Amino acid sequence: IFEEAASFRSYQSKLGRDGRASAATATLTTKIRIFVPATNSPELRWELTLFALDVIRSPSAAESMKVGAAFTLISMYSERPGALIRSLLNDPDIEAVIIDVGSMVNGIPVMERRGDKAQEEMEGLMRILKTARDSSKGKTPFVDSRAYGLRITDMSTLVSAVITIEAQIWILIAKAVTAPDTAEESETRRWAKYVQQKRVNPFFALTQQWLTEMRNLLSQSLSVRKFMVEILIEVKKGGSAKGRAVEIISDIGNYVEETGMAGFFATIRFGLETRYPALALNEFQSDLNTIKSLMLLYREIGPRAPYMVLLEESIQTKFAPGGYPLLWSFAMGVATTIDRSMGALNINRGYLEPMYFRLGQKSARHHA
Amino acid sequence: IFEEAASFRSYQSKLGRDGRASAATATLTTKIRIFVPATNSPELRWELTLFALDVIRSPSAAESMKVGAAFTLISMYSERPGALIRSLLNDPDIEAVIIDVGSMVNGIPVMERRGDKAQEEMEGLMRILKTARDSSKGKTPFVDSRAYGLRITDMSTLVSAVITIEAQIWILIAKAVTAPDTAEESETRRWAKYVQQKRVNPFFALTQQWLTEMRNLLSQSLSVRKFMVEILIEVKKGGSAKGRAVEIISDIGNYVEETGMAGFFATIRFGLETRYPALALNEFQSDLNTIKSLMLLYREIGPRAPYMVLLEESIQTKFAPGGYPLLWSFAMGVATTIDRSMGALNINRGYLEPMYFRLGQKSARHHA
Amino acid sequence: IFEEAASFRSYQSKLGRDGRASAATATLTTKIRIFVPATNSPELRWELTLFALDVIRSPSAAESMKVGAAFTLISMYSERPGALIRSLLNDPDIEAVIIDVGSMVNGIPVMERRGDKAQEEMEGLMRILKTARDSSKGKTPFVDSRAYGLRITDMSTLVSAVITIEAQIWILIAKAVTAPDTAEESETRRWAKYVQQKRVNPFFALTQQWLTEMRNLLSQSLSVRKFMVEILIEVKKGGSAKGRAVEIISDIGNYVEETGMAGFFATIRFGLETRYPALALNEFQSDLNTIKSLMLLYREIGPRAPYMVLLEESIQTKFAPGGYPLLWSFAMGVATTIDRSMGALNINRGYLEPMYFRLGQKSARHHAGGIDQNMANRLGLSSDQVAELA
Amino acid sequence: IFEEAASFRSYQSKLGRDGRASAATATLTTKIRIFVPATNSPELRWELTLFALDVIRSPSAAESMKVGAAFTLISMYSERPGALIRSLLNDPDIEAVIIDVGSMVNGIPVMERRGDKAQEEMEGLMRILKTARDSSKGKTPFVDSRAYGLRITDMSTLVSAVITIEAQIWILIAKAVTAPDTAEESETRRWAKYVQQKRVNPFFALTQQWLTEMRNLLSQSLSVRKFMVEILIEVKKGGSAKGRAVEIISDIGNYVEETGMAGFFATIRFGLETRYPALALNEFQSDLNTIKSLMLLYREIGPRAPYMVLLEESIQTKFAPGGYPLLWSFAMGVATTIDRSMGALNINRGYLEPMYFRLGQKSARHSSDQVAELA
Amino acid sequence: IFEEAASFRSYQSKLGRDGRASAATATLTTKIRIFVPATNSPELRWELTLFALDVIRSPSAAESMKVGAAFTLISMYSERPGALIRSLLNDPDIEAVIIDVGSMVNGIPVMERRGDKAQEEMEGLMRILKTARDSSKGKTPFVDSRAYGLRITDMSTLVSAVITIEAQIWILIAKAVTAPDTAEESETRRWAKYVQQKRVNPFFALTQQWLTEMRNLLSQSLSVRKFMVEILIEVKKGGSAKGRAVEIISDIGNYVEETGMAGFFATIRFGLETRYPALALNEFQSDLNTIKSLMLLYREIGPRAPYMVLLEESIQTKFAPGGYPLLWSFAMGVATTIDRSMGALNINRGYLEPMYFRLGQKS
Repeated sequence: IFEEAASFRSYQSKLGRDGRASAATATLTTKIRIFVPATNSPELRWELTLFALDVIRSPSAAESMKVGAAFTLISMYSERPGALIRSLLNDPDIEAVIIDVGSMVNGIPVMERRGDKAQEEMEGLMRILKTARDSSKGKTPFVDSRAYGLRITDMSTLVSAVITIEAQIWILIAKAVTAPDTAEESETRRWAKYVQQKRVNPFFALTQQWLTEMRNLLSQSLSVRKFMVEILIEVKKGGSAKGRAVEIISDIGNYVEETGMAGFFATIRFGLETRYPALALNEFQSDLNTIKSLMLLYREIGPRAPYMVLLEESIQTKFAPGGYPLLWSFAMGVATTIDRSMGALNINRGYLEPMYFRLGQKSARHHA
Repeated sequence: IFEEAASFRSYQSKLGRDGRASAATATLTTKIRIFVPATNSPELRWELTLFALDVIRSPSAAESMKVGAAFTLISMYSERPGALIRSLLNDPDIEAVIIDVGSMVNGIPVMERRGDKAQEEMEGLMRILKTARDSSKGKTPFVDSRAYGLRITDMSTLVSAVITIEAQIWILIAKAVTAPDTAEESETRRWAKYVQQKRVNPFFALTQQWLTEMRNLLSQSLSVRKFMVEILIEVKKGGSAKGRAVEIISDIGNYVEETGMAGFFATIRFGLETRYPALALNEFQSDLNTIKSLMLLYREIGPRAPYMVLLEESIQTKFAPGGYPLLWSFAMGVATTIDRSMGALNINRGYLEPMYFRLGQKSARHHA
Repeated sequence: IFEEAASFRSYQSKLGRDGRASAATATLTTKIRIFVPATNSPELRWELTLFALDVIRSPSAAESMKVGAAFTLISMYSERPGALIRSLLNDPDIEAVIIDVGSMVNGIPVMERRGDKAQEEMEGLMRILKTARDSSKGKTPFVDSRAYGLRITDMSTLVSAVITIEAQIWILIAKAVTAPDTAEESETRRWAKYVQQKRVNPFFALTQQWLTEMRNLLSQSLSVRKFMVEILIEVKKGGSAKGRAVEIISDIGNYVEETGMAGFFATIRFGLETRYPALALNEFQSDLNTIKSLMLLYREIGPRAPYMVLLEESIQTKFAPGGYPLLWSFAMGVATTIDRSMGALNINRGYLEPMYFRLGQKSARHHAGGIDQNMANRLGLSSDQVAELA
Repeated sequence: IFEEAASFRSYQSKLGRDGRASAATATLTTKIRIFVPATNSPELRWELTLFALDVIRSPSAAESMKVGAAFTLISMYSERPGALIRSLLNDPDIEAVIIDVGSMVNGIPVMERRGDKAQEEMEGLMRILKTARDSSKGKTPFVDSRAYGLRITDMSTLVSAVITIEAQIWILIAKAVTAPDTAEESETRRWAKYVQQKRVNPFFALTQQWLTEMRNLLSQSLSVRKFMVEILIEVKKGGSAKGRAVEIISDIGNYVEETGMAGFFATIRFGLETRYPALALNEFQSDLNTIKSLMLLYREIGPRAPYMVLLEESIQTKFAPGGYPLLWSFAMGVATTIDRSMGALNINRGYLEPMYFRLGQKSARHSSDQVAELA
Repeated sequence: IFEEAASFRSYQSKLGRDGRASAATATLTTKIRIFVPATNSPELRWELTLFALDVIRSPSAAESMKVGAAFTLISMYSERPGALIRSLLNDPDIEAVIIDVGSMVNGIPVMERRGDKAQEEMEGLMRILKTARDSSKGKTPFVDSRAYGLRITDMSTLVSAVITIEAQIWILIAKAVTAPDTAEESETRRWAKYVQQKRVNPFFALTQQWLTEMRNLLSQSLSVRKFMVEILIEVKKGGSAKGRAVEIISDIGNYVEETGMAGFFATIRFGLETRYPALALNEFQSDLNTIKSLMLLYREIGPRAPYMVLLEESIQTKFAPGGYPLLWSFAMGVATTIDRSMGALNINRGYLEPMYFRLGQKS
């Protein structure tokens, strides 16, 4: 009877989710160049890292170069850096050329191992590097200047440094694509942890200027975030040994998961699991039926679920906490009253339901 | 119905944890040199012991040499020291070249295996040994100097000394990666125990200066901690008799287990097991459901669990006690009020809610 | 009754084949240096091939270097040469250290990976290259000298050339480890084919002097042959498309399979499959029981089978033709008589018994070429006329 | 007993056929540029065909360009030339870049894709075209010169011409990789058929000089032959009507089947199927067991079978006659004696056994039975 | 044992016949204009036939227009012109645009209401019609001039005339694709039949010049032959009686079936069905195995079988006569010797074996 209606709401939520899209939907593929560390020699690897840091730091380089730079920077983990990128990178909008560097013996820029079709390739690179230095007023990637000059020759120092730079990229991801302003407090708090706990070597610390340039790159590029979230999912899975490298990633992961699914979690944690007497009220029924459909839906979205927000994924709109307003308004009213740490999240949405906001507060705070 | 929500919280906690990580994530391996005991002959063991103590004492050796030295020092246990290292040492970031030199013909340093080309190596070793002596202001490994002086000739003296030094490394592990300052109280208390119980031979006693230098090496290197935790898991298993050597390890184990998963056990021991009537109060429900999910999760993570923190194991971040704030602030409020021994641990963290902590105090102290 | 005996012979043959071998049997490993292609751009690839050709040509290079060179030479195929070696190479006597050399701007040798602890590495290379030139009296790898000089700049030229050199390695394998003298006739016969069919690019032809030096390297090094046979097995597996590279390997394979198991195959082809009226002859019955045990054994050995001899695989010894003497002496006697191309094989071996061989000859020849017993019926009524013609 | 041996021969033949080959065996992929028809306009299509004929005629152009040109030439069939290449092309040695022709009304070569980084490419093309004209002493692709000049304005003329050029590609495949000299006799014999049948429009006849230059391109490039054989298999499959274009391909196919497996089929047709009483002779038993193993093997090789030799397919070696000498020599001795058309096959091979072949001959030329005596 | 070989030959012959070809192989589609009778009056139908005869007679029209003209001319059969073309037309190389004329008073070609640029088109048509008349030295569609002027008004006369012209198209198909010259003897022989049987109305007899121009159009166009054979198959099928129009087609069909498969039928009829002592010969045994494989193959090709030649169907090549030469040479030797009508068929192929052919005669 009434059961038909509830089942129908569920039917609508699942309807047409299935099937396989026609290939005509394929968006025009962008050719992106990834310069990638050729061998396990520390001389090449340090210099290539410096090159890549500077590509990203350059004010005059185009977006196409900058994304490729960012891909070099966050592939430095790998024993076979080119293979790591090519094999995990799985996003249709971008078609990769991976270029394995010739020991970077050319000079400031990466040096074409087999020789350029155009000899200016080397110079466009030179202009890019010069403009990078000049526009940044001489500021090298590191905060403390000896590090900018380092020119490393040994594996131990290399890994100390690489782990350190990588960790400083991955600190950013957590906020770069949810609120890239307000970001600094959180990302410094996470940095302090990794350094204090001796996971990464602070002698190699990367400058606010480099970090802001990378944070902005993350905010403004989907294609970068696609590769990042691919890796973030891959290393979240168990069934493998990890070195210091994968360990830092996994550590960052514990901040990164669930991020930008705030509302879905907040109604589950506060209000639903809170089970305040007010949950029995007739008005809530529609909201409860909503959440049920949401939980089953969340299951169906599957492996990408811990990173929906970062992926910009379509499904996430349905999850948007704005979807279940009565329950949500009450869920904030409880949450903000009961947890002193909560409520520092800005919840000024027009979707707040006054009755539930006053009633959630009145349940949690002045009802025992 | 409401059961779905609780099951969903559990689902989130386990979601995508499963499966086996793609091989592209395999990190660039660092090559590390380990000198090994070529023989069961006392001359070599005492000379290799002195060599190894000095490698670790050296200002002149690089970190890559120092880790390998630490591995020599804490593999002295084995009947076949090279087999012990090769068979237990099993983390991908650091790849061992273990060369057992048997002659020890050359002097203070190990003998160059091939000849002419080894000449640079032997003088590198000489520099390392000189710098060790000089930088330590003449203080040898042992606290009372005749011991550094004694060239051991008897199995009995050897084992007395080796067991003594090994115990002094294992006393460090317990705090090196949980609180590397503040350590002294605990590490002295454990020293007193082994000596008073007549397990370790005080003629061999190792100097605070050398122990601090090695404790810091352990704190700052993952590769050493990986070998230590390999041994710590292996000797935690039953199904074997242990001789003096394995027995000292196992004894240390009883301090080392659970260490730096402090928060997790504290909610279980205090607050949860204590079952104050106050546990029935509305607000807590969600937190209790949380802890349940955590406990079952902890179980599922399995063999590594007694040393997760020391292993930097990522899974552990999720488990971290800051995760369940209401229940935790109340598990402490109780703990600090009811147990005179508790509260000596510094618990000044940002997730504390004073109201909930006081409710904990008010439950445990002024309600019975 | 008698069945017990036959089953017992089979039991002896399979006894102790089973189990997994105790670790103490693991042989003392040789460390070898393998330079591999760090990149996909010809400039490097042509120069590295010249380096490697010269490593193998050198009078002054150590065997340890030469093995490693041969591995470089026969890995030029790969999209990722280092991965091809590391992933297929699975033999316990030899442990490879592989550094993919990029620059190779040193000259004749590679460029030292991390920089050399001694610059003498580069001078060792220089000595190797000088000694190569000098000892060869200036005769270069290729038969027409222009080729030896020619700096290669494009993928197309590179693949044309690499295919050419690789094929010249794989032409050797077929005889290097069965009969490394007498070799020239066969290896030229196979070369003629590939060139006439336009599969392999004659501009890159390699000199008799170079080919003999490489043939000898193959004969005298086991570790090389192990890698070759490993690749030869691996790419022989079906369920894949093949490009020019894999195709030349597979083509060589048709000469390489069964090779140096001559005796086993010859008894099968000649005598046995021929089903001459003499099979029932009591003298051979145990011989036949022997061969049956052999055939079932061969099946059981499995994966290595078409190349047992080249692999030096022990079980091969049992299969060796001396083992079934009566049947073999008769399988030859028939074979020599009946098949015009055969018999050019030297079979002056201790297992051949004149009386039984003469029986093979006469029984086949006087039989009018296996007319002693024909198995074919139901084709129709027997032609007496046809029998007389035979 | 004896049965074990026969089963064992079969086991050896199929041993190691199984499994999936390790990826390390992948050979270094060559980047090849294919200019392909951009739009459905006969103006562009005629001109681009002339360009492509000339790319293949050019003396100074690299093999990499020439293969890509040949792929343009034999993708003229398709409504969408780029899609035809991408969808049929499945051969690992070559990685294609499809430069979709941008109208290319710019002259002899392609138009520069987005404005060239180096316009030397259009000038490289100009050099290629000049050298082509000059080296060929002014002979244009078509044999009667008006055709070489003629700009094409309607689809009708376009299809007439394209069918004509394509047929000239497909007449080559029959001998390109099986007898790359001496080809003329056969290729002319097949030309006569298509013209006499009025299937392809002789106004667009292509010059012997252009046809020999394309025949040689086929002989010397594997990558080309791979694509040809891929298309030849794909269009052979049924479940569709074919009109004139695909029908010319398919028609050529019926000559092209089994090609360069001559000896294998010949033992089946002549000797074996012929079942002369002499087939019962005892010596042959091992040969018969051989043929049986071959036939079952052939079955196992499956879809590529009609073109094994042309595809350079490895298995082909095993299939080669010479693998069954006695049966083969007997098969020939009969064949040459009984069939007037045979014997034009070149039988100078070592695997031939004179004595046994003289037996094949002697067998072949030797309830009334009166009729047989009379004839 | 030997049976495996025979089975294997059959396997080879059928191997890879299966499956459905990837769509990208679809050949570049040609747009063809068919002007078609708009409404059901004999007035329009007569005039439009005159128009169409002249379109095909014109020296000035392009081949693409000429094919489309021929399609107009041989779609006159249908009760509903547009529907007849759209529903039978099933050949992928050609994409038809149908134009239904509004009682075209324009002249030889259609009237055009598309606009100002189409005024040139109508003058192109005028030039085409003029050049047709002029180049043919005044010879109109019919042999006897009154027919060229006729302008019939009523259904009975219309169908009499249309069936007459259409029968003159259908007499051609019999030799168009199998001997396009030397055609006259056969096409006249079929003409004699239809006139003597009173099926076709001789006042409307069509001129040798027009018939040769249509014969040539059939020979030189695949696209046209595809439509012809589509209609020829469709009207051959049952589930309905056929009156005069379809009946004439079907009558012609009895000459048209098996055409250009001469060799195949001849081996079956002569030699095989005849069970000569020659069946005994061992040497010709394989040939037998060949024919068996062929017959089973023929079955598998299915619905198009009686018209493979006309359709240019590739699988047809396999079916070819000299594919099974020994048996064919003997089948010819028997056929030419025993049947007075045979032997007038040209059998001068390189496939013929004189010894075996003589054995066939000697038999």
